[PDB]
Amino acid sequence: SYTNSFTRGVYYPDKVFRSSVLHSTQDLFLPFFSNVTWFHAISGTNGTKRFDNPVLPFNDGVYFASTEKSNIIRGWIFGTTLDSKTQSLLIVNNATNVVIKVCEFQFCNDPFLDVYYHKNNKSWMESEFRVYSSANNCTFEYVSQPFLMDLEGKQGNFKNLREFVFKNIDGYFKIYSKHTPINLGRDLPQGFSALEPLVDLPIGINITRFQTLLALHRSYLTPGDSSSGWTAGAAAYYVGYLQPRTFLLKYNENGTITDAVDCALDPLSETKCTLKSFTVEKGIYQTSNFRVQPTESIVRFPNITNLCPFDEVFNATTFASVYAWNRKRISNCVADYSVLYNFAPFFAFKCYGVSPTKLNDLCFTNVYADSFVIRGNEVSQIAPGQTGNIADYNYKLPDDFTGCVIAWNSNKLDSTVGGNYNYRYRLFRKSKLKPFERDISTEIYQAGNKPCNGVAGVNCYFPLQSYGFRPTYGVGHQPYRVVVLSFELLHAPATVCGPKKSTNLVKNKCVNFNFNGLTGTGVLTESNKKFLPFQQFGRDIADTTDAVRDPQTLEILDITPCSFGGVSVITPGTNTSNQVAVLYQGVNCTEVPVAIHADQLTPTWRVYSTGSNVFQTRAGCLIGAEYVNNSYECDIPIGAGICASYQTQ
Amino acid sequence: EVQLVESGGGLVQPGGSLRLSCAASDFYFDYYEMSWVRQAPGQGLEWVSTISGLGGATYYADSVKGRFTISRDNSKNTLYLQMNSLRAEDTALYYCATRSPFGDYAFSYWGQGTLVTVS
Repeated sequence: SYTNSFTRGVYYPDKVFRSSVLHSTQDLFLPFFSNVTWFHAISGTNGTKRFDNPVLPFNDGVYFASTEKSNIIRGWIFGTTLDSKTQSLLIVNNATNVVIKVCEFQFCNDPFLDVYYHKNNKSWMESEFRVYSSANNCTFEYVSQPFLMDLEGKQGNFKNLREFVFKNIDGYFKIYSKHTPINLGRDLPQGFSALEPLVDLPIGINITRFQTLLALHRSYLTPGDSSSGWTAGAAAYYVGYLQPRTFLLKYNENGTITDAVDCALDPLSETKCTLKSFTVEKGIYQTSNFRVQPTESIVRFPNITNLCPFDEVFNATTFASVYAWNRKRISNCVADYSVLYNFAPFFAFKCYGVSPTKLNDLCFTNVYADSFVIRGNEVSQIAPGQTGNIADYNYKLPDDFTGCVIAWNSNKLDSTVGGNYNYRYRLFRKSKLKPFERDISTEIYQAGNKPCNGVAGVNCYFPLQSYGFRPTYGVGHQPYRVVVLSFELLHAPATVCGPKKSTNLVKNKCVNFNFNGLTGTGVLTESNKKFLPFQQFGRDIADTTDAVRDPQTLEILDITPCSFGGVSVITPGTNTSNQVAVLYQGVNCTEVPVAIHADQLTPTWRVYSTGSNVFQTRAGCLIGAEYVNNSYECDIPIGAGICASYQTQ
Repeated sequence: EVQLVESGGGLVQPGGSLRLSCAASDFYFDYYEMSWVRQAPGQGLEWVSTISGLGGATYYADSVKGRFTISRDNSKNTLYLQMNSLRAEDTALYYCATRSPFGDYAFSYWGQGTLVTVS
């Protein structure tokens, strides 16, 4: 069977408490106005005619919904193949408790739960159990006490809809529930209630099949007890598959989900998901996405596994002085900066240019590392713009520097009682220095009078002044070993990226790919372009890229927009009505179905603009109105024409 | 504000070689990495090879990997580009630009350019 599923099934995205906000999350929700199955049930026969619908495939989620009573439906069977393969989640509801035993069960083709009479049992109902066959390897076995089937009891409980949403998204089987009565004489409510959170038993087994478990009073495998009330029964369980879609959920002051927008529906939903509101006004508003709904995210970040020897350029025998900085060029590495926080807590981790944290994602080309030691009084002079003693006549740093200077105290080994006279610095220079220079000159400086001809006499001295560190000095004079990391970004294949894992390269399908920091959403197809273009003349002020290079193999992939074409929605305000209009900028009223791909969209949009009441406009094809050959007043700017709309009627 | 005057070759024969030249006058920066950009008629512009300014590393492209060699010398403040084995595909107007290693991918010292064709 097939019916219409009204707007219902919106759950809480995450567990973070929020209020009076509008968060547009991207999870596995139920598409509004979808086609759910009103699968009924029968009785009498146990072997073949036990029900009406066989096992249903579990793709991403199931929106369970039943309106029966007397506790008929008290179970939801989950599993991959359900036959001695993987752990089968068996959520069997009981009189007072609910068993969520995740164990290996051999579910037969006809799973039924015989009705057990209410007596004093051993805190469970294992007396009547013919749904499964065996159980050997039992995993986590949540035994939550509160009833899962029903919550409250009243006179409107007979029409109460016990709805449940299931999803095993990488670690947690998020279950939801909302036990609310329906108005008398209605199968599905016309409200916009939301399912409250529930148990989150952590599992990791994949689910590919779903089966609704029913109950029977007495079975005899005869047609006489098929539909009689006693020893028989019948029920219905609505099933709706969840697809990846974006939803804008409204929050109240008490932290509950209010009315939401499908955002994958009639173009008014895309108008709601581009203004982040719920009451739109009269105005031509553009839409970009949320109508193709990509399903998989490609990373393909690294190509190597060898860790980077950052410890080699961070803890050596003895770093050189300030006038000779050891530049160790590092390439073909893995940028794992997690070891930078769990080894000898430093003084100041000041990362300029880029954010101090979130460095394990942004990938660079080559990473340089310096190594010198200065006093504590000048640990801040090594920074973009800062001047002083070591920042005027020694190692410096440019204004634009997307690196991270890091220092730490070293009074332990870099200071002796007698005096560590090895470390020296330059203070006698004629002119200034330029960034990344190594002046190792050991000449004699003289600028006040005639040169001493290199004798170091009166008013003539050596530029290197031994500032030997002593343990009796204060924290301002203690030696500090400072490493100046330099992160370059050249137009070359990157060699040192973060520890991000790899994925599968999906072709000819809308995905969310982030190869080397180029976060872009688009269909990746194979192109005949010889080499990857490098747009640098116009700088691409209001334009994005069109092609990227795969970091694993040297293949040239082309970035094509999934569903676009310059779609501008015309809505005369949600306050007036819900009669939206669609405008496609740059079509010819014949290429519109192939432009926005009118083949894998929502059925509510396959009737709004395909070929009905089209009009050829200079900007494109305004589909959704009628070109009335009359005169009107100023309306929403479409580009041309003031023809029929929600005005005047 | 430095102008990168380019020279070295205007026309060559298929299967030959000719050294180019890119001299910078007011080039006080010693870390700005220099590179070459070729724009053939038809499709857009591509990348030939770059020279790291912080050190002395040189990175080449995939088509000109083992046929093009580069060299930099700050004493005379110029850039040289060799063109060994120009068989059939090295027909483009090569440009000499310069950008900082720390920043965006766009250049900041777009020069005039020089044409090199083999036919």
